Amino acid sequence: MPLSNFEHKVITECVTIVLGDAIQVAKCYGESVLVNAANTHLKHGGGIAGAINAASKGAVQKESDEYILAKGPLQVGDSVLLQGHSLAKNILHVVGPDARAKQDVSLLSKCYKAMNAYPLVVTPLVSAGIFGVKPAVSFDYLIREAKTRVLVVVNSQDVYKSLTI
Ligand SMILES: Nc1ncnc2c1ncn2[C@@H]1O[C@H](COP(=O)(O)OP(=O)(O)OC[C@H]2O[C@@H](O)[C@H](O)[C@@H]2O)[C@@H](O)[C@H]1O
Repeated sequence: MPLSNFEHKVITECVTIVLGDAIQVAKCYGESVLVNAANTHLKHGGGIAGAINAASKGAVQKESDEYILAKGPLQVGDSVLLQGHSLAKNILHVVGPDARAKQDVSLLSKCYKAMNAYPLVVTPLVSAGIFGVKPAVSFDYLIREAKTRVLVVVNSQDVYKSLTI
């Protein structure tokens, strides 16, 4: 019943697409890992990264800064599991390829594979906004790689229906 107050559709045995705010979906599941669509330096912009940071009152950005000081920047396709900040059990910061920077879009395979370590994942379509990848392409990589329970959350009905037609 958590998904009763969201428009949703089962796509595969692993993957369900959901209309809404990924942050609000993750909050319905205590055991969820929320995916952040990040960049290599975890400097969070106006996309879901900014929404996540704002919800955490800046704690996520500060935590990110400390991680990057200690370990250096992530490579495209990499991820790091950090604190949930009461948004989820944990937040998995994933670095999708940036198509505007002519990066290799197939690195989305590595992004989504990283999610399989967790029993329940709530994720946006990585790279499908500021990083300029078509939502259908990001979606196709997700369903190729998914081997755990994934709620893929899109905040646009246009996007939702384009992927459920
Ligand atoms: N709360 C949300 N819930 C669900 N989907 C969302 C949400 N917020 C944004 N989206 C949608 O998730 C998709 C991924 O959006 P982005 O946040 O723009 O992610 P990405 O394309 O990977 O760009 C990453 C870059 O944006 C910066 O915010 C981030 O710091 C990084 O530099 C897009 O379709 C976006 O519209």
